[PDB]
Amino acid sequence: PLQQTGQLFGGLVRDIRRRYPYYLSDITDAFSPQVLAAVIFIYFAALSPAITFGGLLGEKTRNQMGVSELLISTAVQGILFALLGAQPLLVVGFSGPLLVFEEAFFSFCETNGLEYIVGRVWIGFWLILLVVLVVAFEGSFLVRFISRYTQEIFSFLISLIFIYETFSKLIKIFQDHPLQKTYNYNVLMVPKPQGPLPNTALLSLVLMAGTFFFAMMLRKFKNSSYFPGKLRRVIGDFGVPISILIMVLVDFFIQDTYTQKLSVPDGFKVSNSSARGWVIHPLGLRSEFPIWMMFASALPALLVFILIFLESQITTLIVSKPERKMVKGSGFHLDLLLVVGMGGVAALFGMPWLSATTVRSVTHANALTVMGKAQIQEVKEQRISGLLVAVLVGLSILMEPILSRIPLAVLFGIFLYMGVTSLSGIQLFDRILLLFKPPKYHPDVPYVKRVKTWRMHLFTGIQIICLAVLWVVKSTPASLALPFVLILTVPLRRVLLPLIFRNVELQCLDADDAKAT
Amino acid sequence: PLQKTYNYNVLMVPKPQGPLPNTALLSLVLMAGTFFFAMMLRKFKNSSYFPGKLRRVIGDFGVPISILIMVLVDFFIQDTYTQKLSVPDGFKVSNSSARGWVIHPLGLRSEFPIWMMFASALPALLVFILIFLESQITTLIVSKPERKMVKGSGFHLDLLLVVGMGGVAALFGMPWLSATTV
Amino acid sequence: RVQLAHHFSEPEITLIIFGVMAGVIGTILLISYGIRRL
Repeated sequence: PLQQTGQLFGGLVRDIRRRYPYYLSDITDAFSPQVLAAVIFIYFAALSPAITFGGLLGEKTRNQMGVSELLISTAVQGILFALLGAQPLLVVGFSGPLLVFEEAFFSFCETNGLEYIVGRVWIGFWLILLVVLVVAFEGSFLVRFISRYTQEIFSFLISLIFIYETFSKLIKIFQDHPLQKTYNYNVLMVPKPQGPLPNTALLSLVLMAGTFFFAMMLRKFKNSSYFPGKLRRVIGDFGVPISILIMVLVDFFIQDTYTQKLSVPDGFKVSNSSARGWVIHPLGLRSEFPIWMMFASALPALLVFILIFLESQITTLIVSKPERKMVKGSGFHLDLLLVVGMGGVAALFGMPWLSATTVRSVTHANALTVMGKAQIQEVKEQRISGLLVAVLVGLSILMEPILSRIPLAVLFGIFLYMGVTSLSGIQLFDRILLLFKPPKYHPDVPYVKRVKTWRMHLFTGIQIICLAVLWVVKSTPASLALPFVLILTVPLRRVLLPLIFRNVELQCLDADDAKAT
Repeated sequence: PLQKTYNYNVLMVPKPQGPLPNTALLSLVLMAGTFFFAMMLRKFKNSSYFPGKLRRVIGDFGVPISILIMVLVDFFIQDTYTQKLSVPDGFKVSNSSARGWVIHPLGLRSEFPIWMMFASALPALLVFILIFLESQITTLIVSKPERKMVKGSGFHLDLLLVVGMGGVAALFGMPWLSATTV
Repeated sequence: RVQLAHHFSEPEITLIIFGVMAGVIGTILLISYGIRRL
């Protein structure tokens, strides 16, 4: 899939010829309750980060880009990616690094007295130029140099970040309503409580813990030997929706205590009707856009392209490993082209650029994964799931009465479940577990029975240092250099690691398909 | 109960006379966390992690470790009230106006009638039946051959000791005791 | 609200920008076709 043909748009044409023959199966294979359960899962799993990130941006940018734009953009790009993408299981949505960027822009546009929404119309314009050249010249063939080392490091780091953010939100909830001896019983509630409230933090903790417990118990019940197998697997597939419904009912029947609910905009309108419309003029809204910034937008366009490219390609590598029983094919060139082109086009209408998020796509793939008689058997690879997720995300505004009664703590438990379940397939996480195990309990795997124990532990520890370095960079104002430091692991694997490990050891430890050389 | 408003001026001695915020939820959290830690340490005993000696030592102390962890968690929350253990001040009778340490079989305040001295056999029969069934079924359960008991158990000596000590402690106005199952 | 007046409207200016971009892409493709042959 990553071979270079030498023809202009050679990779793009091969991606179309590989997946589009399976378009008929990509609709008929979704006729199963597991697909519906995965839709219900990924709907919340993509809606809640969308609501959070848009609301954050509405604060860091006088509501220039807000929940309405990040929801409409997510819906449109998800629909177009599900209908035309080569790997439909990817969930395209806003991310943290993209917020760190769209924040620097306002710290750059506000400093220079420039228009923030009009500068992007120009970044998105420069984004289309870059991706077309990369796709035509088969620039996606460089992904074949991203081995299991970088993929697993990135996945482990991103999962740790997700879990840390999920716990930090609960910490923030506890801080906002601390356990006090006395409270002011008359506190203004609109738009948010202006003071600490009783029982709020403890109820949020109870809801999150119960949601996580029920999700894990139903997941274990899926593989258990109780009930008829058909009903057992049907209930296990709907474990997350059942847990969400149970905890929603539990919070609903507790009337007195206040818990924060999902908040969606009133209607399909821009966030700041006093700033911009639906179509933003590339030459400026209030003041004439300078000519120099039109050519100066290439460097932010380069940074956005690097971020989106690394995220989408590493996510596609993770979700399309041959060990995951993906027997339909994945297209690196077509997905990158679609994502970057849709971002550049949506930049015109003021809607944010989106990328293939790792945790959401891995959860979407796992929610469609069918386990046979412990062993992965097949994956429900179809376009209907992502299309329905995008449609429900777009319709989230119109279904406010349903969303307004759903607590965030339930979604916090769901996020914790997603974080703990995203670490199953990572061999780095497996070798981290072996650091606390005696060598006689190590599994019958190529990297144990052919490599010395201390050599494997040293190889794992080298990866842990990279994880710490990437974590430090994230916790710094220069967090946009994370893709470069992540890329720097590839020279570490291909150059410095052979200087201390033999070829057989690196083949066993870094295997593209978990083979014994 | 979970309420929108609470009375912040609630008397605390001897027990709180009104509902208090964050109490029931914190109790639920403490109970769930204690159970979770106990079960996880029980799993960790049979787990393949850590050296076997240290792992088994930690697993044996799993219940005390969970108790200590949750006690410290509650201790580091000063503002919220949670019900604690309550033991008496000293080794004294509960009511010094009613009885002493040794109770006269003929009566304390009023003369005890003769007829109840013979009529007490039937309640004594009921107490003997209760204690006998409890202790003997508990001994049968704890001494099954599948539990790898290789030292033997006594159904006659233990019953004799339990019922005799209960009868002796009854003379001092202390409760009779049986071999509880759990 | 009130926006600054421009000689080109939004569809006109975006068509001009996309045409310039397509011309640049075509020029780059023709140059790359010229190389790797002579």
